[PDB]
Formats: sequence, structure tokens, C-alpha cells
Amino acid sequence: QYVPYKVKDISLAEWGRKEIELAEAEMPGLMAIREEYGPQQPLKGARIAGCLHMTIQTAVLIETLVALGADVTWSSCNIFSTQDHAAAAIAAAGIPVYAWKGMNEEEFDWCIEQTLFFGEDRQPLNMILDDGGDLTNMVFDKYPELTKDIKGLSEETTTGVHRLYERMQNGTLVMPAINVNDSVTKSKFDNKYGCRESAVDAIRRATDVMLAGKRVVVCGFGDVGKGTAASFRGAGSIVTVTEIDPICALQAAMEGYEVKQLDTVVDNADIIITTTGNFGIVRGEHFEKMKDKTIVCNIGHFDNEIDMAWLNKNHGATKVEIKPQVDKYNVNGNDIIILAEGRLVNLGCATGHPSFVMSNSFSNQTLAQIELWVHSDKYENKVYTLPKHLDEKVAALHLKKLGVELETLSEEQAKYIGVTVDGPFKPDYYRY
Amino acid sequence: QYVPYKVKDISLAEWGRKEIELAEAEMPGLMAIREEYGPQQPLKGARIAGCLHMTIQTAVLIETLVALGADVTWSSCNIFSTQDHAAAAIAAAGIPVYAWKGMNEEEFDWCIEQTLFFGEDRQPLNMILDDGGDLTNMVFDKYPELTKDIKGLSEETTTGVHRLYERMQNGTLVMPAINVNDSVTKSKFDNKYGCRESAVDAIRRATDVMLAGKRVVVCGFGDVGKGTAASFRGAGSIVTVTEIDPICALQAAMEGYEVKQLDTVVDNADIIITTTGNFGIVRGEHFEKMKDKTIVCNIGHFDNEIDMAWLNKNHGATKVEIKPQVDKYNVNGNDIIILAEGRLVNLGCATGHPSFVMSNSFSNQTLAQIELWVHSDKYENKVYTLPKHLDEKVAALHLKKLGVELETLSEEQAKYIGVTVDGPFKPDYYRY
Amino acid sequence: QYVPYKVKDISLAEWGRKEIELAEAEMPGLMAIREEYGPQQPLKGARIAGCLHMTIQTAVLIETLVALGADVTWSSCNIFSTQDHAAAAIAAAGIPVYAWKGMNEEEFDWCIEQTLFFGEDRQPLNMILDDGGDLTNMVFDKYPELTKDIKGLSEETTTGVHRLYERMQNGTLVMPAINVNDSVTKSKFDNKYGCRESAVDAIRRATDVMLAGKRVVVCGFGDVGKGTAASFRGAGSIVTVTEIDPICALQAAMEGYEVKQLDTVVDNADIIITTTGNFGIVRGEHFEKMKDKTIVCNIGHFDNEIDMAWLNKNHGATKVEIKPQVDKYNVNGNDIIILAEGRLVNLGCATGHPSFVMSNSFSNQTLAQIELWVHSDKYENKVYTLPKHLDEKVAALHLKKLGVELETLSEEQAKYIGVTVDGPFKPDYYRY
Amino acid sequence: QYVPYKVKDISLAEWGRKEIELAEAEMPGLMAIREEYGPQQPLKGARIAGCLHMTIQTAVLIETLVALGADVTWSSCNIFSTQDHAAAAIAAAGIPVYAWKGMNEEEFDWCIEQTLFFGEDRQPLNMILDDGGDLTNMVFDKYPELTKDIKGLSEETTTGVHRLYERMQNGTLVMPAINVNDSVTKSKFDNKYGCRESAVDAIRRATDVMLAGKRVVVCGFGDVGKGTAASFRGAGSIVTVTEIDPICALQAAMEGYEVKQLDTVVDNADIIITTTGNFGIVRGEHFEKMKDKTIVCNIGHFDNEIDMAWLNKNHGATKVEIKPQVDKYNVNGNDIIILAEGRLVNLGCATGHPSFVMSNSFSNQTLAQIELWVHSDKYENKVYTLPKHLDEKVAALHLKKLGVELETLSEEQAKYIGVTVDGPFKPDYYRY
Ligand SMILES: NC(=O)c1ccc[n+]([C@@H]2O[C@H](COP(=O)([O-])OP(=O)(O)OC[C@H]3O[C@@H](n4cnc5c(N)ncnc54)[C@H](O)[C@@H]3O)[C@@H](O)[C@H]2O)c1
Ligand SMILES: NC(=O)c1ccc[n+]([C@@H]2O[C@H](COP(=O)([O-])OP(=O)(O)OC[C@H]3O[C@@H](n4cnc5c(N)ncnc54)[C@H](O)[C@@H]3O)[C@@H](O)[C@H]2O)c1
Ligand SMILES: NC(=O)c1ccc[n+]([C@@H]2O[C@H](COP(=O)([O-])OP(=O)(O)OC[C@H]3O[C@@H](n4cnc5c(N)ncnc54)[C@H](O)[C@@H]3O)[C@@H](O)[C@H]2O)c1
Ligand SMILES: NC(=O)c1ccc[n+]([C@@H]2O[C@H](COP(=O)([O-])OP(=O)(O)OC[C@H]3O[C@@H](n4cnc5c(N)ncnc54)[C@H](O)[C@@H]3O)[C@@H](O)[C@H]2O)c1
Ligand SMILES: Nc1ncnc2c1ncn2[C@@H]1O[C@H](CO)[C@@H](O)[C@H]1O
Ligand SMILES: Nc1ncnc2c1ncn2[C@@H]1O[C@H](CO)[C@@H](O)[C@H]1O
Ligand SMILES: Nc1ncnc2c1ncn2[C@@H]1O[C@H](CO)[C@@H](O)[C@H]1O
Ligand SMILES: Nc1ncnc2c1ncn2[C@@H]1O[C@H](CO)[C@@H](O)[C@H]1O
Repeated sequence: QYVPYKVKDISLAEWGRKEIELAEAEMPGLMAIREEYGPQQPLKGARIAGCLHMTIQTAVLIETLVALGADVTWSSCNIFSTQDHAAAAIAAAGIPVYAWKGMNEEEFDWCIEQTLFFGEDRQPLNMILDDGGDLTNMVFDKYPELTKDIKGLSEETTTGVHRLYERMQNGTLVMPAINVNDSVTKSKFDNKYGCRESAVDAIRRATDVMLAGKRVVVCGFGDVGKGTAASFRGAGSIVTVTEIDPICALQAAMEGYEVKQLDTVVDNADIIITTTGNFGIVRGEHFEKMKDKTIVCNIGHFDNEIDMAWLNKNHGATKVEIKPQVDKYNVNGNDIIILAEGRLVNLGCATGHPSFVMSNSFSNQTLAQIELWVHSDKYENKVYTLPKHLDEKVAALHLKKLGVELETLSEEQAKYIGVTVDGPFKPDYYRY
Repeated sequence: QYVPYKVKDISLAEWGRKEIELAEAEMPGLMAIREEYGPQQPLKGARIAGCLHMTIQTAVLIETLVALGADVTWSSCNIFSTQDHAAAAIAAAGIPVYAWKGMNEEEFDWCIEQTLFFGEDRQPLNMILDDGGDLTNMVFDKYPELTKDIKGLSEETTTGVHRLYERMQNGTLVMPAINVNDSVTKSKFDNKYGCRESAVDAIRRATDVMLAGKRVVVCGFGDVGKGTAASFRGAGSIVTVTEIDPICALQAAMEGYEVKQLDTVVDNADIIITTTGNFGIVRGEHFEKMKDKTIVCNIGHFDNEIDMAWLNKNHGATKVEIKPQVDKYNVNGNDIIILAEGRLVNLGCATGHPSFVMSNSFSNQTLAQIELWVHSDKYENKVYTLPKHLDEKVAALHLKKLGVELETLSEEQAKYIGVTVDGPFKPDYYRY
Repeated sequence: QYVPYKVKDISLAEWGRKEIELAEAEMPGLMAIREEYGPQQPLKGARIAGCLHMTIQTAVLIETLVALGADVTWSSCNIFSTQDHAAAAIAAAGIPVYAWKGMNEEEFDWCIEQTLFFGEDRQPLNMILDDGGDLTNMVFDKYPELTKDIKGLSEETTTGVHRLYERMQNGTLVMPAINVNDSVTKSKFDNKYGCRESAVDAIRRATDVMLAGKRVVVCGFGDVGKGTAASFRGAGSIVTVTEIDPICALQAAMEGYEVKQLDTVVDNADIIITTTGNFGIVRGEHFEKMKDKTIVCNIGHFDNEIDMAWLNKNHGATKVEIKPQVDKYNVNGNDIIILAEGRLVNLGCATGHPSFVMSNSFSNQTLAQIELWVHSDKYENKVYTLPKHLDEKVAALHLKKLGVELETLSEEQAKYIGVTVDGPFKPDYYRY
Repeated sequence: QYVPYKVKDISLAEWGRKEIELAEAEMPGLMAIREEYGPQQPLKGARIAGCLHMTIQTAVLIETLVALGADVTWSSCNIFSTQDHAAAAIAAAGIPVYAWKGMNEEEFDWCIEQTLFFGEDRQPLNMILDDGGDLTNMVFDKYPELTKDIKGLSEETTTGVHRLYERMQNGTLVMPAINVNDSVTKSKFDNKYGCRESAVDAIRRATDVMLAGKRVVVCGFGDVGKGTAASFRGAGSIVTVTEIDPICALQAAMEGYEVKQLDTVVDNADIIITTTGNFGIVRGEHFEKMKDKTIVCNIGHFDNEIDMAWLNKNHGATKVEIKPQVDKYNVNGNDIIILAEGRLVNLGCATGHPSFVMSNSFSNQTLAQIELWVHSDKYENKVYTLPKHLDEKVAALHLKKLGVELETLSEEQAKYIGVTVDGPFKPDYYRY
């Protein structure tokens, strides 16, 4: 039977609403887009299923989509990332949301599947909004009959984008897709500066440990690794980076970090955090070398960066929960502290990124949903990014809140550098 | 009638004990002092009343004093700083503790008064361990008859030390006192690096706001102000400092901060945090100038740095609690967000300093209690500090945990610079 | 008549050679390329005219090209950037170099023109190696008859690349061109980290001023602006950034800088430095507002970022040379200090970037010259970049010198993220 | 016969004067003291011999003393620290100065001895102004007959202060002495922030090496070590600190540096710089372990921190001068680069600290000379410091130049914290 929503505790809605109102003031881009596109109702007729961490920030995105005319259903893309008071507030607003903090895997799948059908009539979704690819996979692999009537999808994160390029190479991408991750105002702000805000936050809330003087190994120096390393360095930690990519490794050395193999530094590390989007970064052989009370955690999208299966099989019998999402294992006499069972730690042990940086990602997300819903016929079954002018517009919408003033080119200065006075200001290859 | 303890929820003890065990590993100085002085039972016969934030870290101090032979009673020195699971664990260990998070002022006084008498026999305390001076004032002002049999007191923080110098000038200091605040390993580590760890932590847990690009006004640039400014700068904030002292102001300018009057910067500040130990820093006239959703908080010892009386009198009728210790007031159309009702915010909205830095303060605290209990007859009714050799010993006890190696002077190098090979290494005027 | 070289003082060669030998040890990429391609003589038959700051670093590039088989002639692309002992050493090695520090504009052109013809026979060049486009313009505009026998050109810097895209749009690019600037290992290392090394260096050598606590306005926050801002911030300055581009402006705010219009901050600035590659950044109206003894300088390619014509016309009569390339003007009673007559200040008042970062740029430059000389027939009269594998190779060649260790993907980890174990590791759109 | 001055080249005076005028604008404290005390001629009758690095900054000090009524003679306290154009300008002003860059030791002593007698009449000095103790030792040890008529001495640096405490313990301090080093506005600004400005400066001018990613070993973490470590960290270097003092070592770990024995890190260091004021820090056994082209230098007062005797005895025969004060030795196949022959490197290879920070030290120096000349009868043959009010006054005189605004206490706020509204604001034990 139809289930209108499912949340941990609907009585948390009042608290969630108070925090949503504060978040709105910190998300000027989303609120400006609400205001500019509200009158036009661009998303009228859309039935968007979203699969994205059910946080206070996501609530503002959800209510922006509704404000633009859409019908929306929602689930979280991680079992530990929902903020229960945010979910309760969205449920109390009449929006079908299926999400709570601490789901098991069967519940996680069940929540996604509820979002595919709208109302008692079970009307199918016609738009996909994804973070990591699990909703995309659910529809494409388990409900392929529905794709004929879905106009397109947007994908929010690096890991889900890679899965979309797997599908292109495999001939299994059956609709247009906009890669929101690689808007400049997403990748270079959310992935990097968002993790700078929220990585140390999660370690502090989980463990309360002193960070100054601790040796922190950051595995990876992509956008998440850059921000995560900066997070700990700004708290006084001594950060060593690992990398496979010689360009990213040289960047870390130029920023004043040592860059070593994990095997070189594992036996003296105080904290190890993975940022790679790969698998098998922290293995049984590494756990066997760690010193007592080493904290191990992951801020990449999936928990398989850390071999939790090995740890639970070999040392799970004497696992002790310190408190929820802070587990202590004993490996041959040395305690190992695992945060959020190896799941993305900033959302699992804290609240993820702050509202202001998520306003950039979610402004891109909203513009992508508009573009697909209105203009999907103009696109092939390939992966696209938003045009640079829209990327620039998203950034510009956040400047007044910060007291940032921009210069204005004269027409002659603009011609001198080969641009127009209203932009775009950079060639499409520019890397910022 | 005698009350053996009073805590919020004794069933939190198991969780508290798990966190105490983790804290012990992060407090090598305290555990080393336990180990060195345990066999000697130096505190046998002592009945120490302590008045100090009832945190996990304080639990390790309490159990160190007991391990050294003392009987101990305890209360918190702030109405919001107790960690209820730490209090429960100490209560379950059989130690008289009277403390919970969120006391009112009548309860705060009642808790202190219970600590003055030991057991059903109501045996009076004979040692004072204080943080801020309220326990000292309670005994000296309200129970003066008890001071004849108290061997001495130690005082942990800058504000309580100043009160002790008031008493010296006033002829009302009636026992020897050791100033633990001004051990180098306390003032220059706890006050500064501890606030670097815990100031931003509290703002994040309370508000989840983005700190990068925010204008943060840090009022004061003493040890707490230096650490607090560093806290926000390391998170990407744009910090402006205020000061009355031209030397401290010049330090802030040399560290790359603007230094302005609060009146110059109040109307564009995103966060204002007071660190002065003074009163009347943030006044009604300042609230009237703040922009919408400015966060105002205090990390000095007492809440009177912010004129909360003015704010509650003039705008309390429409106060909204966002969540506990996060209050929203509307001042002439602009929201003002107050953290922890103006009480010390790192303990009120987070967990205070981390264990490792508190091990330095509490190692000094333990050595001071030993020195007074054993050698109080060798002291006048004046304020003293521990000798530099003990200060150096405290620092040395924390080096191995961090992987710090020290050089050893040859006898000839030691003579060259005028020291002995075992220290002390600096003249008593050295400022570090 | 043929002139074999022209330098300030050939007796500086011994000193130049000693510094070249030290630079070789700091340029592992260039020396590795020498070693790998030396036996193959890939540049046999090439007659490369180079127009690029005649520094110690450029000497190692010149001798690498010769080591690979090329005949080379050389001039500097700026009137103040030659290091006379580097020029003398190259002249003493028998290489035709025409360059000294402090040329006038007629001499600058004369030096370029000598490089176009090789030996007493006046054999024409057949390869162009340019930095800024002035050599390209000299050949294309003044000696167009020579382009038929030139196989291609490489261009090293952002400003010259823009000129190449002007030529493409104008139908005046008559040979293949490789954009070396936008190798990742050039733009994201030289432009950014190189200016971090050398911007403050130049201000210190020129003026010896205290940088801590000074208000520095960095105009622009592209790669040069990012590095320049970091240069001054790391010295304790209080940096404000200006920008036209909302994405770059938001980056600066997220990095903890205020971002304002120059007009907002000009009257209180202590140092103003331009990084834009535009013109007309610092105008007469700005000079009229500056406070006494403000230092004004430019680190973009051309001096027209600052309106030096206005300053010399209106206030040149009382100009005082403090020392060479440090000039003091009096504007309505306030002194203005101009560095290097507004020409790129890191090369004009110091020695430009250090050897290690120039090894990255010049490794790319060498590989580009090889690719064009060997494979120019495979290219159209368009602008190209080197493939990502070569970019990665350049970075990898510099890791051992720094003690950087790289992880190696398993074949299964490589397939998981969609790469091969030997790279390239990132999609072509990746921005680092 | 009497010699009126001795400098390298008097024709450098015009250049020196231009730079002195710029320095005056950067030394508001000295110029304010000139202005306040000029009318009173407090130093009338004084004959001050100064022995202090003959830099542009020292020229402003010299001319301030003359402006206050004193007769002055001067020499430099280091063989490499004189700025010849500063010396020429002072000589051209009619002031007896005996100093040039690159003296030998016999010349160094000869210069000091000329300063002891004034004019053709050979009138003896009656005031000593010293930096390091060599002038003090010259008078006390070689001209003891003169001390009866010298009213007192001031001493500027940590090393000379220690020598004064040696003399107190030895009963050989025969006049009052003011320790200028340990004014707060000297030790905590000059020693620390001055070296932050000038340590990296010297390495860049001498070697032009890339600092990002280099491993720099800073020996010592006193005030000079703190500033020197910050210098290199702000340039992107990876700094490891060495220490004998557990408090200073813990400070470095809390600031995010590794802290190791030199023996642990010597074989992989790129730069080693000594800051201890001790001897025998870098020994033959260390040189034998260094890798090729390691840069070794010293920023403590005396060159014996590095065993230059060992290096010259064992490897001097193949020493190569790269350029003046940059020497290359070959130790068993590895090149070692020595800066300034091991003498204080910021003055030997660059220009020492900038004017603004020296204005703080030299404002203290001027007030100390006034206090001794006027009030020496009120002092014993002991070491004294200036009162805190004068320390605060010195800092306050530099605030307007930086745009620093100070708050003003109300009388009630002042009483609350136990001070007066005009200061002093801190107890005498305060460490800042
Ligand atoms: N938790 C968050 O809030 C958050 C935010 C954004 C993205 N993400 C996720 O974080 C992950 C990383 O994202 P990104 O944008 O930084 O990707 P990225 O491609 O920019 O960076 C990943 C880096 O990992 C490196 N790497 C790969 N395998 C490695 C190995 N074996 N050892 C060391 N380094 C290795 C790569 O060379 C690359 O530089 C993805 O899973 C992404 O979805 C999480
Ligand atoms: N929350 C914590 O964990 C924590 C830690 C240590 C100390 N403390 C408390 O914090 C406070 C500050 O301690 P501290 O050690 O930094 O003291 P401090 O004396 O070193 O610094 C206080 C600073 O405030 C400045 N100041 C005074 N009045 C001012 C005003 N009107 N405007 C601007 N600046 C002003 C003073 O000049 C001084 O530099 C005290 O109340 C102390 O007990 C709290
Ligand atoms: N001196 C050096 O060693 C060195 C090194 C590399 C490049 N360069 C030169 O430096 C210049 C900048 O190079 P880049 O790679 O940073 O280019 P870029 O395109 O990455 O950055 C230039 C920035 O200037 C900004 N800008 C343009 N007009 C502006 C204005 N009126 N006000 C404020 N900002 C404005 C643009 O938005 C852009 O972000 C070029 O001339 C380049 O050739 C010099
Ligand atoms: N070059 C400059 O401009 C400049 C400026 C100020 C002072 N100085 C000189 O620099 C030196 C240091 O001055 P300071 O004020 O920092 O003194 P300081 O006493 O504050 O610091 C010296 C530090 O060296 C440490 N140390 C001693 N022997 C050591 C060893 N064997 N290994 C490691 N660490 C060791 C000590 O523990 C101490 O912390 C003195 O010679 C002083 O005169 C130079
Ligand atoms: N507070 C948050 N709310 C929603 N999504 C978030 C939050 N913090 C991080 N994320 C997102 O989580 C993704 C990782 O799956 C990142 O792409 C990032 O955009
Ligand atoms: N976690 C903590 N436990 C106990 N005391 C703390 C903690 N964090 C800060 N403090 C103390 O609170 C005092 C302020 O009253 C400071 O002197 C500091 O030592
Ligand atoms: N030391 C140096 N030698 C040669 N070129 C340099 C040096 N420092 C900077 N440059 C170059 O100058 C160019 C600006 O015209 C930049 O692209 C950069 O590569
Ligand atoms: N530019 C300078 N002029 C004069 N003295 C200086 C300069 N830079 C550093 N010093 C001084 O050199 C001393 C070391 O002998 C330090 O105490 C410091 O005050």
C-alpha cells in the first residue's frame, strides 16, 4: 500500500523548520533562484525523485523545486547522513520523504523505491536527481520500463559521474544527463571548501581529540583531499598526503605537505582519512600496523575505501560501541577507532557541509533540473555540463552575502582580454 | 540530610567510562603523575573540594587525586559546562559529585555547598581546588569559620587569579594560594591552544554556519583571544581583533589581523566573540547596530562580557529557542543569535578543550595540590606559582605521545648558556 | 654585419656558470629530459629562436635544447628581466644571445631581430619559442616571408596565448602552435606557486619594507593573483583582492581574503600589485587617492596594467631614483614608489621564479619543441596543448627531488576508477 | 693619529640618505621620540659609543640620539652586517662611523677601539650602547680605566644579556645596565617577527632556491626560532624544529611542526638554520651526513653555532665562492652551501630586519639611553629593564601607521580588571 512518508520522529519538525529558516539566509543563491523563477513555474508537471543526503540544506533545495512548480519525492543516498529534524520538517510540509539516520541496507533500498511512484495513483517519476548513482541504478537496472518517460537526470557527485561514464562506454545511458559535480562552483567549492569546513568538524564531534600536533594521513589529494588536508592543517595537525597522481602529489608538496605511501606512514599515524573515491585504500595489512587508538575514517562517497569486512570478520567479536557511529576494535592489542562504520564521515558524525557552500551546489542542481525538464529534447544520451555563464551566475549570486565587490570591465578592457563585459570571463578550458 | 551525589542521569555512566578510558590515553602527564606518585600516597588525609567544569577531562583529574590518596567532592563552576555522562561515571565510582548541564543559579550554589562537607558525618573540607573563584568566595565569604583548617587553595583560571589579587590587596586572602593559571604549561597552552581547538568547534555544533569568508570580531587578544582568533582564521574566517592593550594590539597586527574598535566593525560582523575577562564588551548600543543573524557569544569566564540583561529586558519577549543554548532574539527587525546565554561557549555548546591540552593544566593542578597539602607551612597567605622545573617536567611528560624528540645539552653547552643539563633552561623572567 | 652575441659584461660568465650548475640540481625534469632524449638528438636540424627572460633558469633550458641537437639564438622578452651573469655564461658557451638588464625599447627590438638569422650566412630560423608573443609578432608582422619555412611555435605565457587566439579569430595564425602555458604543470605551478615564491622577494629586495600588518591590494585572482596573494599573506600582510570574475572572487573570499573594488581600498593601501594581464588597472585617478609612500608594481606580463604614461607626464619632472628600478614620484604631496617602471616586478627587481618551478615549465617547453619539430605535419594552424600523459610525466620527474612517494594502483583499483595503472589518471576536463 | 671615520665608499652617501628618508616614515616610534624629546635635549653632554649593525635602520637611531643632544661614535657588531650606503650617509653627516661590509677580525676590533675616544682631543666615551657584548668586553677587559666615568650601558640582544648575567655572577659588572632585549616590544617583536621577515629573505637573495616543499631544520624554538620557522613555513617549506627545552618543544608541536633531534633529520634536510645562541649545533659529524647541496646557515648572534673551523680545516682546500657570502664546500662528494661564513645570515646575506620592527627595538634603546644618562645614580651595578608603561608607550607609538585602533577602558572596566585607564594593563609577570 502507498506510504506517504517515513521518518524517525515527526515531532522534530518544529526544530527542523527553525533551522531551515536560518539556512535560507545562508543560501542566497537558492533563494535568489526561487525568486527569479518562482513566477515562471518552470518545473510545472515535473515529478522529481531525489536521492541525496536528507539534511537541512537539502530541505531548502527540495522546497525550491516545489516553489518552482515541481512535485518531489525524496530519500537519502547514505544510511547515516539524514538529519532527522530536517526529514521531519519536510514530511510535515506534505512532501513524500523516506529517510532516517541509521537505516540498514534493506531499508535504504526500500526508501529509494518508494520515491519512484507519486501518490496513491502510483504515478511514475519523470525526472531523476541523484547523488552517487544508486537511484539511477535502481531505475535503470531494476525498473528499466520507466526510463522511456523520464526526461533526464542530474548527478551531483564525483563517484556518480564516473558511473555515468561507465554507462556511456557500456551503451547503458538511456537519457540525457547533466553532471552537476563539475560545474566550477560545485567541484571547486563544495568538494574542496565544503570538506575543509566539515571534515575536522566530524572528527571533533565523534572523538573530541586534540588535533594540534597529531599526524593525519589524508589518502588522496583531489578536490576532497585538498579540502580535507586543509581542514586538519588549519587545526594544527601535521598532515601527510598519499596519491597515485603525480600532478596532485606535486600540488601537495608545493602546499607544504609531505607526500608518502600509506605503508610508509601508517605505523605512526594518529588519524587516517580516505578521500579517493577508489576502493581498498585501508586494508587489513594496514590495520595490523596501526598504533593504539588510531582513528580511521572515510569521507569519500562509499565505505569500501576501508576494508570494513576484514575488520568485522577478524576483530568484530570484541567491537565496543563508544557511542553511536564511534566504534572501538582491538587488533592484536591495539585499539582502532572507526567513525560512522567507514561511511562518509562528515555527514555520518556531524552535519555535512554548511548551508552557504551547499547553496552553490544546489543552485547548480536547480538550474540543471530546469534545463532538462524544459530542453531535454535538445540533448543526446550523453553527459553534459551547464554553460560557463550559468556557473558564473551561481557564484555571483553569493557575493553580496559575503561583502564581496566586483570590478566592472570597460568595453575596451573586455575587448583587450577577449571577453564581453557580462562574461563569460574565461575560456572553457580554464581550470581556476 | 546528606546527599551522596546529584547528577542528571546515572545510567550515562557506562558511556562516560568508555570516554574516560580514551581520555586517559590522551592525558599522558596525568597518568604519569598517577604512576609516579601513586605508591607514595601524597594526598592521604586530604579532603579536596573542587569547583571545575565537570567534563570527561576533569574526571581523569578527579580520579588522579583519589589515586594519590585524597578524598574528593566536586561541583561544576559553570551552569552549562558539565558533561552529564562524565558526571554519571564519577558518581558511579562512589565520588560525591553535584553537577548537571543546565542548572539554574540557585542549583549552582547548592552544588558548591554540598562539596564543603564530607560524608554523613559532614566532615569539613581541608583543601580548595577552584576555577574562577566562586568556591573560594563561598568558603571565605559564607563559611569563614572553615578557613582555619584549610591548608591552602589552588586557582586554575585568569579570572579567579585576579580575584585572588583583589583579596591580597584587600587583606582577605587567609591561606596560601598557588596560581595554576600562570604555569607556562597552562596559560600558554590551555588558554591559547585549547581555545584554538574548541572555539570554532562550539560555533559549528551550535549553528552549523560556514566559517570561510565570515567576518569574525574577536574582542581581546590575550591568551584566549590569540587562540580564538587562530581558531577562526584556520577555518577561513576574516578575523578582526579589538584590544585596549597596545602591545597585544601590535601582536595582532603583526600576525596579519586588522585591529579596530568594536564600534568600527560591529555593523558588518557575522560573528562576535568576547575573550576579555572584563565586563560590558558587547552592549545594547552594539546589538542595535548588528546585522541580521549575527552570532554573538562569549568564551571568557563570566557571561557579563555581553549585556544579556539588556537583551532579555528589551527583546526577550519574542526570544525563540532554536535548540538548547542557541537562542534567537529580534532587535528592531534583525535577528541576533546568542550562544549558551552568553556563558563560556566552548564548554556550553561543545565539550571544552580536548584531553591532551587539559592534561597539561591538570598535571599542574595535581602538583599544586600535592605541594600545598605537604608543604603549606612553608608559604604565606600570598599567591605563588610552581617552580620552573615542575613546569618543564609537565611539558616533558607530554612529548613522547606526540613523537617529539629533545636534544640533550652537553655539560659544556649548558655552561655556555648558563644552565644545567637537566634544566631549568630559561630565566624566571622568560616569556616564551 | 653579423654580431655573434651582445651582453653587458662577458666577464660575468664564470659566476653565471657556477649558478647554472646549482640550478641544474634544482631542475630534475630538464636534466632527466636531457638524459632521455640526448642520445636520440631529436632537435637535429632545428634553428630555434627563443624570446624569453634571459635568467639562470633559461640558461638550463637553452643548454638542454642544444644538448638535444638544436641550434639556438636567444633574446629576453622583457627589458629588465635578464640576469647579466646568466647571459654572459651562455655567450661564453658560444650560443648567440642578445640580452642585458636595462635595455631601451629600440635595443629590445634589435635583440629579437638578431635572433631571426643564424651565423654569418644569415640562415633563417625554423622554430619559434616565445614568451608573450613579441617574437611571434616580429616574425609574422615584420618578416612574414619567413613563416613558410618555420615548422611551428610554442608560447609560454597567458598573455601570449591570448594573442594567439586573437590570431586564430583573425585568420593570421600561419603555423601550428603549442600552448605551453596551459599544461597543468605550467599554469598551476609556475603562474601560481612561482609567483608565491618571487612576488614578495621582489618587494623586499627593492624596498626592504616590513610586510606584516601592511594592507596589500592584489588586483586579479587568476593563477598569478592566487600565488601573489599567498606570497604576501605568508609574510603576514593583510591582503585584499580585486576581481571582475565572480568565480575567482568567490575563491578569494573562501580563502579568507576580503574582495573589494580597487576604488574602495586604494586610499589606505600600503602596496598595490597588479596581476591581471589586462590594461588600465591602476589609473591617474587612483594615484591621486594613494597615501604617502604607497608602493605600486605589476607582475603581469606587460607594464600597461599601470598608467605609467600618466604618472610620468604629470609628475615625472620631480621623479627621484632611490636606486635602479625603485623610483619615487610626488603626487600632490604624497610619495608614490614605483618598482621596475611598472614592468614585471619579480624579474625586474629580483630574479623571477626559482629553478625548481621553472624546471616544470621548461620541461613542457622542451617536449613541445620536440613534438613540433618532429611531428608538425600532423597539426593544423591552430593552438594545441600537450597530452595529459606528458603533463603527468613532467610532474613525475620532479617527485624524487622532494622526497615524494607515489602509490601504485592495482589493476583492479585502476579499472574501478576508469584509468590504467600508468595513467593518465584524470579526464581531460579535470581542473585540479 | 685621530681618524674621523672609515667607510667603504663615501660616494654611496646620497643613496643611503634616500633610503634613510624612506626608513624614517617606517619608524614612527623613533620619529615620535625625536619630536617629543628634541626640545628637551636630554642627551646633552653624552658621548655614546654604539656597537650595532651599521644598517639604514641604525642610521635613524644614530640621528635620533644626535637629535636629542648626544655626541655619537659608532661601529658595527658583525663583520658582514654593515650596509655600506648607510655607513656612508652617516659619515657624510659628520658622525664618526667605522664600519664596512666584509671586515676581517683585526679590522673589527680596530673599529670598536676608534669609537672609545671622541675627536682630536681623544675625549673618552661616557655611555655604552651595545649589541652582543663585544664593546662592553672591549672597555671592561681592555680599557678598564675608562669605566669609572661611564654612567651606564644598554644591551640590545639575547646573547649580550647572557654575558651581562655572567658578569653579575662573576662580580665584573661595574656600572648599571639596561637590558633592552627583554622589553616586550623588543624580544617579542624584533627577535620573532623580525626574523620572520628577514630569514627567508636572506636565503632567497643568497641562493634563489625554491622554498616550497623543502625540508628546513630550524635548530631552536626560542623567539628567533619561532620567527625563523614561521618565515619558512609561510613560504611553503616543511619545517622541523629541534630543541633542548620541553616547553619550547611542546609549543612547536602545538604549532604543527615536527620536533626531532638534528641527528634524526640531518641526512634528508634541504636547509639547516641555527637559532640557539649556543655553540656546536652543527658539527663535523652532521656535515658528514648531509645530502648534496644542503644549505647551512646561522641566524644566532655568533658564528660558532656551526663548526666552521672543522669545515675549513677538513674541506676548505676545494672551497668555491659562488658569489660573496655564498660558499660551496665538497664533503666526501656532497656539496655543502654555507651562507655568510656562518655569521648571522639575515644581516650577512640580506639587510636584516625591516625598519618598522627596528623602530620598536630602537625606541626602547633610545629611552634606555635617556634613563641611564639622566638617572644612572638611581641604579646599582645590576641588570634592569624598562618599566611596563614605557614598553606600552613604544607599542602605542606604532599603531597609527598600521591603522590599528585601540579601545579605551571606562574607569569602571579598568577597576574591574585591576588596572588604570592609561595602563599599565598587565601584571609584571605577564608573558604575552
Ligand atoms: N563527503 C563529502 O561531502 C564529499 C564531497 C564531495 C565529493 N565526495 C566524494 O569524495 C570522493 C573524492 O571526490 P573528489 O572530487 O575529490 O575526486 P577526485 O577525482 O578529484 O580525487 C580523488 C583523488 O584520489 C586519488 N587516488 C585514487 N586512488 C588512490 C589511491 N589508491 N591512493 C591515493 N590516492 C588515490 C586520485 O589520484 C585523485 O586525485 C568521491 O567518492 C566523491 O563522490 C564527498
Ligand atoms: N573558555 C575557556 O576555556 C577559557 C580558557 C582560559 C581562560 N578563560 C577565561 O577567558 C578570559 C580571558 O583570559 P586570558 O588568559 O586570555 O586573559 P588575558 O589577560 O591574557 O587577556 C584578556 C585580554 O582582554 C583585553 N581587554 C580587556 N578589556 C578589553 C576591552 N574592553 N576591549 C578589548 N580588549 C579588552 C586585555 O587587554 C587582555 O589582553 C578570562 O575570563 C579567563 O578566565 C577561558
Ligand atoms: N611575472 C610572472 O612570473 C608571471 C607568471 C605567469 C604569468 N604571468 C602573467 O601574469 C598575467 C596574469 O596571468 P594569469 O595566468 O594569472 O591569468 P588569468 O587569466 O588566470 O588571471 C587574470 C585574472 O585577472 C582578472 N582581471 C581581469 N581584468 C581585471 C580587472 N580590471 N580588475 C581585476 N581583475 C581583473 C581576471 O578575471 C582573471 O581572473 C598575464 O599577463 C601573464 O602572462 C606572469
Ligand atoms: N639575527 C637576528 O636578527 C637576531 C635577532 C634577535 C636575536 N638574535 C640572536 O639569536 C639567538 C637566539 O635568540 P633568542 O632570543 O631566540 O634566544 P632564546 O633563549 O629565546 O632561544 C634560544 C633557544 O635555543 C634553544 N637551544 C639551546 N641550545 C640548543 C641546542 N643544542 N639544540 C636546540 N635548541 C637549543 C633553547 O632552548 C632556546 O629555546 C641569540 O644569539 C640572539 O642574540 C639574532
Ligand atoms: N549538508 C549537506 N547536505 C547535502 N548534501 C551534502 C551536505 N554536505 C555534503 N553533501 C554532499 O554529499 C556529496 C557526497 O555524496 C557531495 O557531493 C556533497 O555535495
Ligand atoms: N574540557 C575541559 N574540562 C575542564 N576544564 C576545561 C575544559 N576546557 C576548558 N576548561 C577550563 O575552563 C577554564 C575557564 O573557566 C579554563 O581555565 C580551562 O582550563
Ligand atoms: N626565473 C625565470 N626564468 C625564466 N622565466 C621566468 C622566470 N620566472 C618567471 N618566468 C616566466 O615569466 C613569464 C612571464 O612573462 C611566466 O610565464 C614565467 O614562466
Ligand atoms: N636592520 C637591522 N638593523 C640593525 N640591527 C638589526 C637589524 N636587523 C636585525 N638587527 C639586530 O641584530 C641583533 C642580533 O645581533 C638583533 O638583536 C636585532 O635587534
